[PDB]
Amino acid sequence: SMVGQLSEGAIAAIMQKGDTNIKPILQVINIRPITTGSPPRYRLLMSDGLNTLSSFMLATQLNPLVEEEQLSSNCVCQIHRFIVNTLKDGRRVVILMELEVLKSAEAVGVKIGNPVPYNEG
Amino acid sequence: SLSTINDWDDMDDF
Repeated sequence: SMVGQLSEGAIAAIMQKGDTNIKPILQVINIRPITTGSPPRYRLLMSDGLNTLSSFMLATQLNPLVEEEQLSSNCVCQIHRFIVNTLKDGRRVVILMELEVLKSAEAVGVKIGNPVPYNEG
Repeated sequence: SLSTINDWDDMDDF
């Protein structure tokens, strides 16, 4: 199945274990600029095939991937470096520092599988 | 909310 291409379970692992050694393969579902007012910042809704999670921000060094439309919704990418930070109220956020587009949005064409929003509380 | 850049970082926020 198409979801055989994605690292099922990696979103829960990122948010619960925080081991930055995994190099999960994820699908970009949506990309939205974050209000900045300056360098633009991009928020990503990501999927591991089981869950979606919108608490991803691109490092600014990766902005050209979005702006030159090499990283776009439906593409499949491998995360090679990320960090997790925890906010005062307990919410966790993921900063994507290095990644590789494995399959372009045009080659994938659709959201893979039926992922459901991650339950973070 | 995570819709503004300040939301992503509390310790830089005064």
